[PDB]
Order: sequence, then C-alpha cells, then structure tokens
Amino acid sequence: ASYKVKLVTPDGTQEFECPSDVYILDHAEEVGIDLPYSCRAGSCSSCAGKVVGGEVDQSDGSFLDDEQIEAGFVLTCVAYPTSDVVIETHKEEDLTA
Amino acid sequence: YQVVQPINGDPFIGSLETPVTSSPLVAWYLSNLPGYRTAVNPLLRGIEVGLAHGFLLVGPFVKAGPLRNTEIAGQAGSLAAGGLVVILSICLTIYGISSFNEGDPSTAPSLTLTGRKKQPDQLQTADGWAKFTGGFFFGGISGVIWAFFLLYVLDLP
Amino acid sequence: RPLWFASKQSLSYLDGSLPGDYGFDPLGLSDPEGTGGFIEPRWLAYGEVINGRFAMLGAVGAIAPEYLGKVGLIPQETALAWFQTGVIPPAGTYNYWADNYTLFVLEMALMGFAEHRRFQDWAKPGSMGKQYFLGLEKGFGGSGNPAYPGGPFFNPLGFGKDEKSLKELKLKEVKNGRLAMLAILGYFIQGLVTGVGPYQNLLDHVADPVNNNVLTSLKFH
Amino acid sequence: PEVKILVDRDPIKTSFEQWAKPGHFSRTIAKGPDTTTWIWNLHADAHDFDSHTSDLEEISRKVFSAHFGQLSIIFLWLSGMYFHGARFSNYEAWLNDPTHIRPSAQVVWPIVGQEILNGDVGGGFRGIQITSGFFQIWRASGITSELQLYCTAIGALVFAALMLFAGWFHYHKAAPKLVWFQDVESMLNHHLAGLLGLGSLSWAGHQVHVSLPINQFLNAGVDPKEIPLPHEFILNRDLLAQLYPSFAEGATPFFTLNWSKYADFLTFRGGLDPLTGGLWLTDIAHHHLAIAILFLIAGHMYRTNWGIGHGIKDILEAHKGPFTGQGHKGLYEILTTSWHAQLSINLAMLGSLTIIVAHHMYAMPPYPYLATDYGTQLSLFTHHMWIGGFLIVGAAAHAAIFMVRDYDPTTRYNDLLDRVLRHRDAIISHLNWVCIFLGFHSFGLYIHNDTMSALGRPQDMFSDTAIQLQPVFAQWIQNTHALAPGTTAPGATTSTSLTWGGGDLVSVGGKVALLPIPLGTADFLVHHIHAFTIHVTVLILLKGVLFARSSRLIPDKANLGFRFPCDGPGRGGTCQVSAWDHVFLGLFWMYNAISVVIFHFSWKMQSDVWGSINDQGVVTHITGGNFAQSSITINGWLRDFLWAQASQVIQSYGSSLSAYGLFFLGAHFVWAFSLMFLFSGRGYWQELIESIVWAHNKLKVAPATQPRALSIVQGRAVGVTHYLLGGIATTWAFFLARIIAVG
Amino acid sequence: MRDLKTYLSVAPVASTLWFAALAGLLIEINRFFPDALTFPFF
Amino acid sequence: FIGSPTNLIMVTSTSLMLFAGRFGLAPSANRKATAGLKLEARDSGLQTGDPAGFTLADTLACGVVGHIIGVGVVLGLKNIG
Ligand code: CLA
Ligand code: CLA
Ligand code: CLA
Ligand SMILES: CC1=C[C@H](O)CC(C)(C)[C@H]1/C=C/C(C)=C/C=C/C(C)=C/C=C/C=C(C)/C=C/C=C(C)/C=C/C1=C(C)C[C@H](O)CC1(C)C
Ligand code: SF4
Ligand code: FES
Ligand SMILES: [Ca+2]
Repeated sequence: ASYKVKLVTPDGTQEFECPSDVYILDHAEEVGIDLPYSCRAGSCSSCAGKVVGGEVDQSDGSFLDDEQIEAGFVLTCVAYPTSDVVIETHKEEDLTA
Repeated sequence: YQVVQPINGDPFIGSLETPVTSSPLVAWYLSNLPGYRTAVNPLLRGIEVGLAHGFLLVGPFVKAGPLRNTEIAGQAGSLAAGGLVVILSICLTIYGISSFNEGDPSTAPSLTLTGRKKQPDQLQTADGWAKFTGGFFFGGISGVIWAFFLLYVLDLP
Repeated sequence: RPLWFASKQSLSYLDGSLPGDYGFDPLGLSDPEGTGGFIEPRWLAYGEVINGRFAMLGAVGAIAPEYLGKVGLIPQETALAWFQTGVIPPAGTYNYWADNYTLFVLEMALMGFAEHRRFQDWAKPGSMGKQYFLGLEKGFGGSGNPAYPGGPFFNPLGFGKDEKSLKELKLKEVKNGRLAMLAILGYFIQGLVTGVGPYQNLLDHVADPVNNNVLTSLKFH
Repeated sequence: PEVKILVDRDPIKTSFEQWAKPGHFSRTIAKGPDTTTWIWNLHADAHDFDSHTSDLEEISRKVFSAHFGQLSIIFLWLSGMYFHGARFSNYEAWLNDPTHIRPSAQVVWPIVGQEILNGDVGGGFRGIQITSGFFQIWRASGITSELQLYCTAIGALVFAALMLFAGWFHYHKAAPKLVWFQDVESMLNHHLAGLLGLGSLSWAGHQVHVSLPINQFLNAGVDPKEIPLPHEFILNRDLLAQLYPSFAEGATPFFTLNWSKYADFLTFRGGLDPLTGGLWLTDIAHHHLAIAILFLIAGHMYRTNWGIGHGIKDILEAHKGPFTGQGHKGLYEILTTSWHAQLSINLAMLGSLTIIVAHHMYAMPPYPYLATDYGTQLSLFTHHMWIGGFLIVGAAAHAAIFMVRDYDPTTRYNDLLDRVLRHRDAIISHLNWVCIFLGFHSFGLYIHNDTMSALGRPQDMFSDTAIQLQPVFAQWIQNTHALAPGTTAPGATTSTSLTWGGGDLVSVGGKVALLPIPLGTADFLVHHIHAFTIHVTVLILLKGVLFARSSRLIPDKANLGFRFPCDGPGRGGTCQVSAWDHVFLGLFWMYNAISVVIFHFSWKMQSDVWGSINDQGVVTHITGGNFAQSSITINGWLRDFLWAQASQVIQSYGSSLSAYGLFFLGAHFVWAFSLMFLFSGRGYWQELIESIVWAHNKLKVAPATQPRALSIVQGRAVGVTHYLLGGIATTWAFFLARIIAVG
Repeated sequence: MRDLKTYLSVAPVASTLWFAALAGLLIEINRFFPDALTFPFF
Repeated sequence: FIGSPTNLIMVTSTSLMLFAGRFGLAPSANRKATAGLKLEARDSGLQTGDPAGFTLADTLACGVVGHIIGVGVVLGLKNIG
C-alpha cells in the first residue's frame, strides 16, 4: 500500500508516505520536496534516478535502453513504488553518460 | 603477398587497384589509344576514332537489316551506317556545345599518376572538342565508304 | 584394479566405490557433469543391477525346458524352445489354461503391483512401510539403498552382515549378471541366425566344428 | 574438449498462469493493450526468439523444442493421409485397374447440395480425385490392403504424440545447454552416417524384401488379394528364390565378394519399365545400397573424441591465397554463434534441392503408373517449384538478419566478408548491368517477333523457319547423353532418361509415358527468359543483403533495425530502404520467375510429350504440337495457352469440377483485393477511422482499446500475402481443372 | 484450473467456440428445412 | 573360402594397413598429419597398453581402411582379369 519512500538529494534525504498505485513524482509533489522534471510522460531523462534498495514498478516506462531497467536507473514520473524504497534524485547525466 | 591494393596507396579514394585497372599490359595499351594520347592534336585522335567506328558499323546494318537477302539492295545498306554516323556526330556536337565554353580552361586533370603537373588535356575544350568532332565525323563517313569499297568476295560477304 | 580401454575422462569419476568398477566407459555415459533424466549415474547403476538380475533369471529359464526335454518323463509337448512357446506366435504357439492375452493382462497386473511399489521405494526412500497393506508393510521398509533393500523378505537367510561379505557378494552378483546379459543377447541372435534353439545349437556344435559360425551366414531363413 | 551429454533439470515449470497473461515473452506486450496495434505486434514477434532475450542458451532451447512441435504436426498430417486412404478411398479398386480408375480419397457430406462434388471417379465410388500421388507411393511400397493403411495411420498417430511429449520434455524437464548444441562435428557425423546412411540402408532393405517381390507379383498379373503377405517372403524363402534365384545362396556372395551373383536384383539398366512407365525397382534398390555406403563412409570425417578425424577450424584456416588475404579464418566462430547464418545457408540449399527434385522426378519418373497420370505429374512439378522458390527467398531474409543483428568485426572478424563489403559497389554495378543486357536480349526478341508477325513479315522473325537460334550446346550434350550407354558407360544398357533420345518411346495403356524431347529456337528463347528472371531476383535480394548496415544515402542504417518503414521523406524520400523491404520486393520477382517456369513446362509437356498413341503407332499430343511455332510471340501465349486452356475451368459449373470454377473466381478476387493494401497508405485510413469512431462515440458504444490503422510494414506485408495467395491459387485452379478434364 | 477458465475466455478461443456452435445450429436448420426461398408459414 | 582366392588378397591388404597404422608412416590416433607430408604427436587421452600408443580406435580405423582398399582392388582385378 502506502510504503515509505526515501530520496537522497542535494537538499538532503526526506521521507513521505504514498500509496503504491501512484507515481513517485506526484507524491514528492504532495509533501513538497522539489525534484527535476521536464516531460511527466516517460519520454526523456530529466526525472532519472537510481535505487538503493527494493525495486520500483517500471511497467509503463518507455524510451529506455533494454538495460536501463536492469542495472539501476529509473524515471520517477512513471514509476510505482512497490516497496519501502530508497532512491536517488538528480541523476540524469550519470545516466546520460 | 596480396594483389589488390588501394589506388596509389590512398585507401580513402573510392576505387581500388587490380590486374584489371592497373596492369602493365593494360596500362600500356590503354595509354596508346587515341582518347589517352593527351599530348596529341584533337583532330588526329578524332580521325582514328571515326575511321575505326565507321568501318565497324558497316557490317551489322548490312548483314541483318530488312533487305539482307535482296541484294539489288543488300550491299548498298551502307546508307544506314552513314546515317548513324551523321546522327551520333550531331549528338557529339550538341554535347560539346552544352558542356563547354571557349573562354574557359579544359576540365581535365592536371596531375599525373605520380604527382607531377601536366598541361591539361585540350580535348576537353570547346575548340578542341569541335575539332575532334570534325575529325571523328570525317573518319566515320569515309570509313563507311572504305568498308563499302571492299565488296570483293572474301570469306563471308 | 585392472583397466579395460580406460581413459583420462572415464577414470576421473570412476573412482572405484562400485562393484566391478573397471574404468571402462569409452562413451562417457557416467559423467556427472550434465546429468538429467535417466542419465544420472545412480540410475544407470541400478539399471545395470536390475537388467543383470532379470537376465540371470531369464537366461537360465529360456534353456531349461529343452534340456529337460531329453532327460526324464517330462512330456515333449511341454519341451519347446524359448522362441516357440508363444513368445513369437508366428514362430510357434501353445494352448495354456488362458488366452495369451488374458495372460498378458493378468501378468501386467501382478507386475504393476510389484514394480510401482519398488519404484516408490526408489523415489521417496521409505514410503511403502508406512501405509496399510494387510500387513506386508513391516517387511517393505527398506535399507536406504534401492538395489539392496533387505528386510525379512528379500534376505531371509541373512547373508552378509559385514562389509567384506557384502562387497565380495556384490562383485560376484554384478559379474554373473553381466555374463547372463551377454548370454541372452547371444540367445537372441543365434536363435535368429541358425533358427533352431540354443541348446540344440550347442549340441550341434559340440559334435563337429565344421559349421561353427561363418557357415550359418547363408542364413537359411 | 571431449564430447558428452550436458543437460539442466527443470528449467521452466509447467503452468497455465502464463497462458492467461497474453504476451509474457516480451516486456512491452506484457504491459497490456492501449490500442489495437498491440494485438498485431503480439503475433508478429511470437517466434522472434533472439529478440525476446539476449541469452544464446535460451534461444537454442526454444528452437529445439519448437522443432519437436513441428515434427509432431507433420506426423499428424501423415496420420490423416493414411487414415483417409484406408477409410474414405477407392484404393483397392484402383489397385485392380490402375489405368482406368482415377484415385480419390476424400468424400463430402450431403448438406447444401454440395454432394455434387462427389464425382464418378470409377470403381463404384464417388468422391474427389486427388493429385498428391499417394496411390503410386503405396503401390511402390507393396501395400495391398486397407488394413496396412490403418496400421500406418495408427503408428503415425503414436509417433505424433511421442514427438509432442519429447518437445515438452526437452524444454521443461531436461534442457540441454549451449555447449551441447555448439558441437557441430559430432552432429555432422551423426546426420551424415546415422540419419542419411542408416536411413537409406534400411529403406534399401525394405525394397529388397517387400516392394520388389510384391511388385513382381503385381506386374505378373496376380490378383492383389491372392498375393502372399510380405512377411511370408521373409519366413519362407523359396518364395523369394522362385523370383530371384540369387536368394538361394543368401549372403554367401556378399562375403565371398562374388557380388556378381546378385546381378539378379541389383542391376544398372537405365531407362523405364515398359509395363508401368517407371524406373526399374532393381535399379532403385541398388542405388540406395550405393548411397548408403557413400554416406556411412562420409559420416567418419570429423574428429569428435578419438583424435582421428578433421577439425573444421583447421580446414577453414588452411585455405587462403594472394587474392583473398586470410579468408575462411573466422568462419567457425561465426557459424557456431548465430542461428541466422545457419538458417540462411540451410534455406538456400534446401530450396535449390527442391527445384532439382522437381526436374528429376518429371524426367526420370520413380513411381509405377505415375508417368501416365498427367495430373499428378503436373501437380508435383508445380508444388515443388513453388516450395523451392519460397525457401530460397527466405535464405536472403535471414542473411540480412545476420548482417543487421549479428555481424561484428570487433569480436568476430572474417576477411572474406570484409572484402566483399569493401567492393559491394562494383558487385552491384556489374549485376545490374548484366540483368539489363539479359532483359533486352530475351524479352526484346519476343517484342521483335510480335511486331514482325503483326506487320505481315514472318520471314523476319526469330524462329525455326526464318532466323534460327538453335541451342547447339544443349543439343550437343543430349546427343552425348544418347551415345553414352555403351561408349562412356559400358555398364549401362539404356541411357538415364528417355528425354535424351535414341529413338526409344515408352507407352502405357495407350498413353505416352516418355520419348525424346526436341530442343529448338523456342527452347533457346524461353531459357534466356529464365536466366533473365533469376538474375533480377538475385540482384534485388543481394542488394538487400549487402547494404543492410549502411549506405551512401543513410550511413547508419544498422541502427534503425532490420524491419523499419523508412527514414522519413527527406534526402529525397527514403521509403523502403530496409532489408525487409528488399525481401518484400524479391517475393514478387520470385513469383514472376516461378510462374513463367511452370507455364513453360506445362505447355511444352502437352505440346511435345504427353498424348495418346495408337496401335499402329501414331502419337497424337494433347495440344497439337503448337509450342514450336506459337510460343515465340506473346500473342501466342495469350491465345493458344491462356484463352484456349481456361475453357475447362470456365465450364465446370454443374459438374464435379465446379469447386475449381469457384476457386478460380475467388482467387482473382483475393488478388485484386490485395492491390488496395499495396497502392495506399495508412494516413488516409487513420483519418477515416477517426470519423467512424466519432459515430460510435455518439451512441456510447465506442471501444476502449482504441482502433488504429495498420502499421506501414504491416500494410506492405498484408499486401504481398494476399497478392501471392490470389495469384498462386488462380494458377492452381486453372491447372487442376484443365489437366483433370482432358485425359 | 481457474487459469484455464480465464484462458478459454480469451478472444480467439471464445470466437472459435461461438461460431462453431452457430455453424452447427444453422447447418442443422438447413438440414431440416432445405431450399427455403420464402417464409411459408404466416 | 579360406585357401589362396580372395583370402590372400584381403588378408595381406588389411595386414599391411594395420602394420602401417601401428608404426608411423600413417595418420593415427596419436599422430596428426599436417598436410600429407609429415606427422605430429598428440596424446588423445584414451589409454592403451601397446608400447607404440596403438589405441583400439586406431585399430578399428585402419582395419576398416584395409577392408575398403582390399574390396576395391579385389573387385577391380576380378573385373579386368
Ligand atoms: C515515326 C517515323 C519513322 C519512320 C518514317 C521510320 C522509317 C524507317 N524505319 Mg523506323 N522506327 C521508328 C520510327 C520511324 N521509322 C521508331 C520510333 C522506332 C523505335 C521502335 C523505329 C525502329 C526501327 C528499326 C529497328 C528499324 C527501323 C527501320 C526503318 C526503315 C525501314 C524501311 C527501309 O528499309 O528503308 C530503307 C533502308 C535504309 C537503310 C534507309 C536509310 C535511311 C537514310 C539513308 C539514312 C540517312 C540518315 C541521314 C544522314 C540523317 C538521319 C536523319 C536526319 C534526317 C535527322 C525506314 C526508312 C529499319 C531499318 O531499315 O534500319 C535502318 C529497322 O531496322 N525502324
Ligand atoms: C543417429 C543419431 C541421430 C539421428 C538419427 C538424428 C536425427 C534427427 N535429428 Mg539429431 N542430433 C544428433 C543425432 C541424431 N539426430 C546428435 C548426436 C546431436 C548433437 C549432440 C544432434 C542434434 C540435433 C539438433 C540440434 C537437431 C537435430 C534434429 C534432428 C531431426 C532432423 C530433422 C529430420 O530430418 O527429421 C526426420 C524425421 C524422422 C526421421 C522421423 C523419425 C524420428 C526418429 C525417431 C528420430 C530418433 C533419433 C534420435 C537420436 C533418438 C534419440 C532419442 C532417445 C534418447 C529416446 C532428425 C530426426 C533437429 C530436431 O531436433 O528436430 C526435432 C534439430 O533441431 N539433431
Ligand atoms: C525453416 C523456415 C523458417 C523459419 C524457422 C523462420 C523463422 C523466423 N522468421 Mg522467416 N522466412 C522463411 C522461413 C523461415 N523463417 C521464408 C521461407 C521466408 C520467405 C517468405 C521468410 C521470411 C521472413 C521475413 C520477412 C521475416 C521472417 C522472420 C522470422 C522470425 C519471426 C517469425 C515470426 O514469428 O513471425 C510470425 C508469423 C506469422 C505472423 C504467420 C504469418 C502467416 C502468413 C503470412 C499467412 C500464410 C497463408 C497460409 C500459408 C495459407 C492461407 C491460410 C488462410 C487462408 C486461412 C523467425 C525467427 C521475421 C524476422 O523479423 O526475423 C527476425 C521477418 O520479418 N522470415
Ligand atoms: C558398457 C557400455 C558403456 C560403453 O561406454 C558403451 C557400450 C559398449 C555400449 C556399453 C554397453 C555394452 C553392452 C554389452 C551392453 C549390453 C547389455 C546387455 C546385453 C543387456 C541384456 C539384458 C537382458 C535382459 C534384461 C534379458 C532378460 C530376459 C528374460 C527375462 C527372458 C525371458 C523369457 C524367458 C525366460 C523364456 C520365454 O520363453 C521368453 C522370455 C519371456 C523372453
Ligand atoms: S511515411 Fe510513408 S511516404 Fe513518408 S517517407 Fe515514410 S514510407 Fe515514404
Ligand atoms: S519528466 Fe522526463 S521523465 Fe518524467
Ligand atoms: Ca553425462
């Protein structure tokens, strides 16, 4: 259900609660910890990030490498947090390489 | 050892070297032909051209045309080859007319196979192309005439 | 440990714990590397054991009648070969008390009752001495090793209560089993090629060696 | 190093949960549908194994079990054929009188008047005349009762269940690993010596013991029920020794090396059997013996486990010279890591083989009573030509797939491939030129001929009467093949076929089995047309393969895949640059070439080969012999072949051949229906679907899986599929109606 | 078994069954009342 | 059959091929011929007991070759004279 989320960020690391049927981005939108986005549609790399633990539902994710979902990177705006997760933010370019 | 090499050691030009394009026999032969005699008057080369090709174009029009068996008209079908010579020399003329202008140098390459400068081949002029045209045409009609002159029985008339 | 056509591949896994281990495996069938279904080496050892046991039984049985056809009041109509008793009706049949098809069904029923339980001992070792079987379960417990179950039934006389005992006896058993397997194969191809019967064949060879083997390559039939 | 069995236990578990979740194999499909496009993709990518995953082991496991599934299907189809021969056929009566009863193994129920399709096929039976030639096979096999057909149907059903179980087993319980598959030396040793050697040895055995004696009895005139059963021939041998004295010595020669004493039934005759119009069975048994020996020896070339043999890598590395650099070094690494390279080579060879089978089976008829059954001969030649062409085109498809997805000079470098890639421009230039020149000098002659025939100038034609173009080499070769038996082949009596010549003609039942086929100007023209069509098909397919990765127009084409619509309308427009589009275009040209091949064969056989012979010995051909003089113009093809022979199919309404009349028209319809998909584009269709969707929305009846127009590539594929089906089915109906009607 | 019940309701299988039953029904109707051009009842 | 007929021919043929294979002069299980000129050495792993490294695989191979070659020349000589 509404597992706790953990996001490392240059601002720090903060937690907010939010049901599994949601995308991470609107839920960091709720409590008010600002994150970088451009598209909100899963077709760019501004909302990119990687994981510390658990793993996130990436069913409705697209425009990604047939690997970007098997070695860590995730787009925060099309992602369902199946577990109590611990994630990274501002991770576009070390993804952009 | 390998036989094919890039053209003059440059492996980024769109071609190769083989025993077909760069071979001593082929090189010497192709060099001694009219089109590749750069330092010669255009009209002489054209003369060789027209001679050979009128003489060659005699045979087929004679031995295959509509009146091949009618020989009150079989041999005199050299009229046809004369007409073909006329037509493709008209084509030569319009090609030269459109491709060149006298007040412009000749587009031929100035470098040679080893990297020395050459005086650009004048056949690629406007002037010299008209000269070569006249030569080819003169040769073509009179070569038609020559191979019609040899109507004497040989092996296959 | 004498070796027959051994190799550095076969001699790796054939250490010697098995009876009659001669390191002979020129095809590499016991290799435990890529083992799956019915290629596992334990099952191959069990299968050799069962083949040899049945071969001892069947090889002594397929020749017994036509030997007693010659000595005693044993009636000749009940002195047939092993191929003219009903095994191949295009080669000779008999009229027992049943049909030879009812015979097949009934024999299959009895052997199903036997072999399903023997397998279930192989698969979940110790299963059959737990469910009710009208009694008959206290003796079908097992011994951890499929091919040597023991009990009050399969070992009444109590042979081999030590280790040298069992190893020596097991060696002799597997060797005799191999010999009888060879013998049954010989039965088959002799009884085809000469087409008369192994006992009669032996008695036709003991007299003269004129027609030992290559003579019968004319293959009368 | 050494060769062994290597298997994993229980890799995947048998379950139904994945059946209820459509598109489990691909992550994109698994997510589920938003639009109808999903439903199409689900089927298009179903067997693209190496795209569902990256692991070679998984792809090979899937391929192995898929092959088992295909074999199970084939066994079920064979089971059906034998059961229908046993249960709904007139095979026994045909066995009694083969040259009057026309074979039939399918009857129809009387439901809507369709029982008219149950026609009088002779023998007290009413059904559909079949053209697969199964009765001829069953007679050449020795089969004489319907109980044997029942038995083989049951055996085939059992074998099909066995194949299906093995397919499940090797995927879910005992799945072999990659090193098992990648052992090609042991595989070749087994297929050469075990599958092909032992196979033809066992078959030669069956012919020596069953087919030969039962056919001897049948040709002697004995009633097919009073012939002994085959197994009698094995139990009692005096039966065999009555027909072939050599069976008295019985394998003593085969050891005493006096093989001469078997000349009874192992012959080298050549020519046909003048009683049944087929090859001598005593020749076929001896042939199979020889082929088995050859294959059994050839299956002992490659080293597996005992030193002796040949290393394929060593053979390939040994071959190289001053024109090809290092060539063949690096092909063993390639041919063992890509399934697509293997599939391309295999498809090429199997297609060529099928075409060769077509030619050899018309020219030297193997089965008895097949040569005079004209419908079966036409059907078999045509069927096998089509199969061969299709397989050859698939070869190009998978060579292109290898070039796009697998070729990699960074980790698997081969020299010959690199050099061909480095002069592809000259290659394609010369092939283009030769196709243009070949097209001018073959079709151009036809156009010259039509124009000279319409201008009242037949003395200016290209024909046997005016301007002769005799194929001297073909005439010279068949003359050499005529004089061969006795001069360059002293051991032969008659020559290999009756088409070579020698003045020998074979007849059966008052019909012509075979006679010498005459070559003339028309044969010269037709063959150069054929060379033209094959060269063009090659140009298209090879251009598709060689430029699959990059071009001067699109320099990074490999990054767009193997099957993509275009790279946009810029650069002038780049529709159909992909290699898939080259395969799509090559299918039309294969259709063209094969169609002309089967038209040439069909007209030539009726005109100069088939017909009826009289007791006095005057042969009347089906068509009058008009191929020599009417085939040289296009008007003669339109008039004397199409218009004159379509009469049988346009007059079948009311007879038992009316199904062909219905299929003629249906096939024309399907062909014309494909042009709509081929001539249009999906923008128009999506915009029309917009308004239709509006109308549905107006009534709260609009679907949730949003309807889309088809893909660009799907449009092309639907188009070519319906085009091929329509055209081939039209020719199918035409041929079968025509050949069945006259005879 | 539940998964089988779901699978049997997937689109191709459902349509296959629906149309096979419909075909049997029309076939039997035409086998009983053959060659109908009109409604001959009322 | 045994006497002085095919017997002589086939026996001497298979015997000379076995004599070749055992010693050098012929490719074998422990000998890899390069290109028909000379032979290398190789331990196939299959253990034998013969002092020259003569395997059973080697014996089978050279026996088959002897039989093929003998059958060939026997049939030839008895077909020409
Ligand atoms: C539409 C007008 C047209 C006309 C009037 C002709 C007329 C003729 N054609 Mg022709 N043809 C045409 C269109 C035409 N064609 C087209 C469009 C094609 C393409 C399909 C052809 C393809 C064709 C072929 C393949 C052939 C002909 C041939 C012929 C000649 C046959 C009769 C003959 O033997 O004459 C008498 C025989 C002669 C040799 C007369 C030669 C004519 C004079 C002497 C040539 C002098 C030329 C002159 C120096 C300059 C050339 C033209 C100039 C006025 C610009 C005839 C003069 C045949 C032929 O004879 O070949 C020459 C023949 O082979 N035609
Ligand atoms: C004498 C040994 C032998 C024989 C007869 C075959 C025969 C066959 N192989 Mg095979 N293979 C062998 C050894 C052998 N193989 C070895 C040693 C390897 C590598 C270790 C392979 C690896 C291999 C692969 C990767 C593939 C084949 C395939 C095939 C089939 C090819 C298609 C065909 O022609 O169908 C002809 C159809 C018939 C002849 C019908 C009769 C079928 C009989 C019963 C086949 C039984 C032979 C088989 C070896 C039995 C072993 C099973 C046993 C343990 C119970 C064919 C039946 C293809 C395949 O598997 O298709 C499923 C294929 O993909 N083989
Ligand atoms: C041994 C033969 C063989 C094998 C194993 C394969 C295997 C494969 N091919 Mg291939 N191919 C072959 C022969 C073969 N092909 C031949 C002969 C051709 C020439 C036509 C091609 C041309 C070809 C192309 C162009 C492509 C492939 C592709 C593929 C891959 C995916 C196929 C797929 O699942 O699509 C799904 C299968 C279907 C959707 C079924 C199509 C149904 C057809 C169109 C209807 C036919 C009508 C029917 C015969 C009669 C009408 C019945 C009706 C009236 C009821 C796959 C690995 C594709 C690929 O991407 O490779 C990676 C690819 O695009 N193949
Ligand atoms: C080791 C190895 C390994 C490597 O690597 C390879 C190789 C070489 C392959 C291998 C192998 C070898 C071998 C030899 C094998 C074999 C076996 C056998 C023989 C078995 C039998 C086995 C056998 C068996 C079981 C048998 C059994 C039998 C029986 C019961 C009998 C019965 C009977 C009788 C009484 C009588 C009646 O009237 C009939 C009957 C009923 C019939
Ligand atoms: S969208 Fe269609 S028309 Fe436009 S470039 Fe692509 S293939 Fe051509
Ligand atoms: S905004 Fe770019 S992915 Fe969400
Ligand atoms: Ca193993």
